[PDB]
Amino acid sequence: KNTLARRKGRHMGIGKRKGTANARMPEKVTWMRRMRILRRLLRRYRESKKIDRHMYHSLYLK
RNA sequence: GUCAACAAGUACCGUAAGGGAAAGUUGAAAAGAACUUUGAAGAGAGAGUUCAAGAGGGCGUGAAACCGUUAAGAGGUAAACG
RNA sequence: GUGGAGGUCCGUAGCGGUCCUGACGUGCAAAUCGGUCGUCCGACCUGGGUAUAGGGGCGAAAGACUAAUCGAACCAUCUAG
RNA sequence: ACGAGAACUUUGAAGGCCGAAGUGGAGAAGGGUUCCAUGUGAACAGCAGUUGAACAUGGGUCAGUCGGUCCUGAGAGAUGGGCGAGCGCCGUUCCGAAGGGACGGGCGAUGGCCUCCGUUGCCCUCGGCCGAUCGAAAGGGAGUCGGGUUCAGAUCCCCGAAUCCGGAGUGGCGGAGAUGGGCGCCGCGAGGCGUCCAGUGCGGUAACGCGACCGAUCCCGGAGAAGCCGGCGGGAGCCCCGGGGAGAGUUCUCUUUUCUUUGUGAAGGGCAGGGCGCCCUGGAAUGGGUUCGCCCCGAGAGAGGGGCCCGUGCCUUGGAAAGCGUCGCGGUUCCGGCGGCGUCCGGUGAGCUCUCGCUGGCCCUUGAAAAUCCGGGGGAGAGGGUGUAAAUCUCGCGCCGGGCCGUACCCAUAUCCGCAGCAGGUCUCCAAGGUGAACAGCCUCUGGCAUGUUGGAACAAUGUAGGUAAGGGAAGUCGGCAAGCCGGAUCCGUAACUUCGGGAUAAGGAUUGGCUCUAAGGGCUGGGUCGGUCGCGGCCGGCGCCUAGCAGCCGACUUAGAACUGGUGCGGACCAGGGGAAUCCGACUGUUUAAUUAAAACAAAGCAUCGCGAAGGCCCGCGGCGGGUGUUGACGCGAUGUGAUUUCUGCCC
RNA sequence: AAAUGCCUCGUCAUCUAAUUAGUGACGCGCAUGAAGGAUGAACGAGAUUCCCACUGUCCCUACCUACUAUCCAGCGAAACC
RNA sequence: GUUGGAUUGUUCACCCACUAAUAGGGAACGUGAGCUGGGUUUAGACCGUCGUGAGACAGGUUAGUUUUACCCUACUGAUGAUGUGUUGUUGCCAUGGUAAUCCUGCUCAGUACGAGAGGAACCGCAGGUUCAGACAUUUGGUGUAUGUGCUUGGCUGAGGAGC
RNA sequence: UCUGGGUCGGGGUUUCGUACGUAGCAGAGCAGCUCCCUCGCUGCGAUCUAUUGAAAGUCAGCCCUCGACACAAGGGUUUGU
Ligand SMILES: O=C(c1ccc(-n2nnc3cccnc32)cc1)N(c1ncccc1Cl)[C@@H]1CCCNC1
Ligand SMILES: [Mg+2]
Ligand SMILES: [Mg+2]
Ligand SMILES: [Mg+2]
Ligand SMILES: [Mg+2]
Ligand SMILES: [Mg+2]
Ligand SMILES: [Mg+2]
Ligand SMILES: [Mg+2]
Ligand SMILES: [Mg+2]
Ligand SMILES: [Mg+2]
Ligand SMILES: [Mg+2]
Ligand SMILES: [Mg+2]
Ligand SMILES: [Mg+2]
Ligand SMILES: [Mg+2]
Ligand SMILES: [Mg+2]
Ligand SMILES: [Mg+2]
Ligand SMILES: [Mg+2]
Ligand SMILES: [Mg+2]
Ligand SMILES: [Mg+2]
Ligand SMILES: [Mg+2]
Ligand SMILES: [Mg+2]
Ligand SMILES: [Mg+2]
Ligand SMILES: [Mg+2]
Ligand SMILES: [Mg+2]
Ligand SMILES: [Mg+2]
Ligand SMILES: [Mg+2]
Ligand SMILES: [Mg+2]
Ligand SMILES: [Mg+2]
Ligand SMILES: [Mg+2]
Ligand SMILES: [Mg+2]
Ligand SMILES: [Mg+2]
Ligand SMILES: [Mg+2]
Ligand SMILES: [Mg+2]
Ligand SMILES: [Mg+2]
Ligand SMILES: [Mg+2]
Ligand SMILES: [Mg+2]
Ligand SMILES: [Mg+2]
Ligand SMILES: [Mg+2]
Ligand SMILES: [Mg+2]
Ligand SMILES: [Mg+2]
Ligand SMILES: [Mg+2]
Ligand SMILES: [Mg+2]
Ligand SMILES: [Mg+2]
Ligand SMILES: [Mg+2]
Ligand SMILES: [Mg+2]
Ligand SMILES: [Mg+2]
Repeated sequence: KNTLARRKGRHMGIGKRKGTANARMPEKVTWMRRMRILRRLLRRYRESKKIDRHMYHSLYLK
């Protein structure tokens, strides 16, 4: 019943956290997660012919 | 007296080289205390063996230091002594 | 932004041993214990197997260590020096 | 309860501690019977014991597959040789006539199912594991798993599934090799009979596949056989989250509740999944593909299509007959009894621990060897004359064997060492829930234990360990010694100085609870317009514009903001830097007197000098032209001083 | 006037109410000095001086807790003489 | 009675401040099984001077284990012992110990005294210092009454009640 | 003994700060029910308010009880002019 209340947001707080925000969730993992989301929507638009091979490749570097 | 009169180069010690003790005696004969009784037993009390258990299984004799007990005497200049 | 280097830093287990000149000091112990401390990817820590033996060994060097023994180990003898 | 006797034994109940880096479960060393029963109750276990690791009496360790055994490593070590008065010791390929083998060739005596054909003697050919031998219970090293079982043993016994190696003269059976063509009569023909010629397998463009699929001396190769660290990814085990059961717990009220439990070995066969600098088609600039990071491409990208490897996961055989959970019924009541029922369906992840893989980083550091095994190249040779044939077979099945030694238990606040049941020391494997960054500390579950060699009663001094303290705030003291303060995290803000890296968590400040909300951050599905119209579903196409994306379902965790709210409390315990200004010294990290000195000492990088071109330099050695450096060669070895950088290093021979 | 300066508590400045301390200067320096001299970040369980915060370190002691001592049952040493 | 401090290991010294005063000594240079370990101060190390050197320095610097009482006595407390028949109650005092101390203010008096500047004292009163003996109404400390609230992490299915 | 002193209980004192339940048209808000409602009525919800200076403790070394309940002439060892 505390995991039920933590997932609603309670007890999380700024005085209930004791490790650094990078230790609490690594920003490499945030970057690694975000890159995979934005790279597979680009591969999915290319094979669905929304974007061509040229708009894909310039977007892929942004 | 050989370290060793005895289950002695033994037990034990040290990684090893090596080091290295202690310990003899019931009685003539086991006759090594049957039996009864108290105790859970060890231990006792009787009884018995023997010349002897003031010889009872590390037991011949059994000193002293030291200790217990009884008896007698004494005790404020620590005892002791001439 | 990503990336993740370093005899890098705080800090575990380990390894070590600073201070209290704390406890102990006929001890739990012929060197221990408590707290605080040093280091903690490196000249790191460790098991087993090997090599080096006494005026010799081995030493990031204190004359340190070489079986509780070290400015020359231990054992027996010369020796009742 | 037993007992003469209970603070200490055992059983139950409670209350607690270790708290998965255990006070848990197993081992290596080392011990040596301590293991396990029963009995005792003297001694010993520093109180006591009805207890014991004591005493007595018995019992207990089962192997082709687990180790040893085998292999080589650092190294040890004989022989030849050399030295040595000598016991010997030097040396390990060096001052050696160091192969004792081999299919075959051939001469053979011939013993023989003497047709022969296994043996054998010499000859011919062939030939460097060029160093005997030893060295690992953590290296290398074929092949065993599940279930049951004892007072004490089990991967060893039993039951059941396997499996490697070795062998089989009298070959044990299949299959492969290997049974085709041409011609000529005959057969209406399907097929016979004759004759001639083949036949040491076949498929795929390819990578490669197929059950076998000749072949020696020799030769080339592979496996064995390789560091550390980082980052991802796959798979498992555990954890977790929804449900479905079976059984317990609570039930004063609430709780569709809380807990426990909810299997499939090896070896086969298949299929997911993972990897591939593997193949083929084709030819890329408006460069494209792509990872967290990279990286890749005319020496062939993207895209299509294949191939191989791994497959520890899932399915199947094993296999439910076993096990487990419940519920019952019996006796031989000390039976691997008997029966029912079940052993289900999902979801998550920067989780943890193993493992597999990919790809990087670092190195004046490049991270064993060998037994063993395999593949290829080569072709000496061998096989039979068209037969239900031969040599041969790394294919399937069958048959026989696997000896010797270890195997109990302890593995440590009581089995080991420390004179002892000694707070010391002593190498590893597994590792749950909560909090949290965390194998931190704290609390709990599994498992374990009885407070560490005595109890009782008191609450004096002095201690030892821990706390607090008005008002001052180092005045104490040789010295702020000791203690205290500080502390996490978020948001701000950070000087001098500097080798530009640092200083730095500088310093300094704010914030932190609970509750109720709010935003933001993803994943899987379906965008199909008219039946044009019959094999309530499709068969080929008129018939249409999601195209600024909708719609359904599902899913974690985290960040920011706001309202309310409390006696201003909020990192509430635990965890958890006091800071500043200077001077001296050593650059730093590292090291050091085990048991009074951790430092400014030693080390060190950098700098500088010296010797030496091998009959050499330095050094060992009783001795040998014996050793070490040296598997070396001046960018090297050897001998010294100083001690990073910066800046300098004067004069005297 | 340095970890090197006898004289020496050197002289002047600063720091304090007060400084044989510390820092900055000065220097015929008892007896500084160049592979060692002079520096300089970072680092240090190294030595030293002051400031801020903090405090029983003190003025000046007090009180509370655990284990002792203390008493009892059991057990029972040694140094020394 | 003879103090609180800076520097120094200091004894001494010197200075600041207070005070009625900040006198001098002794007791195994009183006192370490009382402490501390700052000076000296074994083994480490650095510098200067000396020495060919190992080393030395009555020179500077830094680091460096402080053991035992349970015996007899003394001392401090605690029982007790000998007498008087036993036993109790109420008392006496031999002897030994002995403790209080100093200063301000007011007043005297701005008087005596003195040219002036300055400037007392006794009586009296009001307080304080140092010491001594107590005590806890009060204020302060303590606080495990484990009193009563609050609160973190965990645990009993939650609530409640608790650990 | 005009008993007695104990153990509970009661009262006084005092310490802390308002218990549990229940109720509330108190509550930041959120979720629901719509024949309802004519702006409802069920939930969730820290906190608040009333019941409530409540609740809990209070001699063990606090005070006073005369309520309840028991128990108390019982033992053991010595002492003579
Ligand atoms: O334990 C002792 C200890 C003390 C005294 C003796 N003595 N002295 N005289 C003695 C006469 C007879 C017997 N013993 C005797 C023995 C040893 N320590 C110790 N203390 C100081 C110097 C040396 C040592 Cl070793 C240790 C060190 C570690 C920390 N704890 C203390
Ligand atoms: Mg006689
Ligand atoms: Mg006689
Ligand atoms: Mg005789
Ligand atoms: Mg005799
Ligand atoms: Mg005679
Ligand atoms: Mg006799
Ligand atoms: Mg007498
Ligand atoms: Mg000490
Ligand atoms: Mg002591
Ligand atoms: Mg102990
Ligand atoms: Mg020396
Ligand atoms: Mg000598
Ligand atoms: Mg003589
Ligand atoms: Mg604990
Ligand atoms: Mg075990
Ligand atoms: Mg164990
Ligand atoms: Mg005993
Ligand atoms: Mg046993
Ligand atoms: Mg061998
Ligand atoms: Mg075993
Ligand atoms: Mg023990
Ligand atoms: Mg205890
Ligand atoms: Mg106990
Ligand atoms: Mg205070
Ligand atoms: Mg001072
Ligand atoms: Mg002072
Ligand atoms: Mg300190
Ligand atoms: Mg700084
Ligand atoms: Mg250093
Ligand atoms: Mg030492
Ligand atoms: Mg030390
Ligand atoms: Mg030189
Ligand atoms: Mg000359
Ligand atoms: Mg200077
Ligand atoms: Mg000072
Ligand atoms: Mg100066
Ligand atoms: Mg000179
Ligand atoms: Mg020069
Ligand atoms: Mg003395
Ligand atoms: Mg002393
Ligand atoms: Mg000293
Ligand atoms: Mg010295
Ligand atoms: Mg010099
Ligand atoms: Mg000289
Ligand atoms: Mg509650």
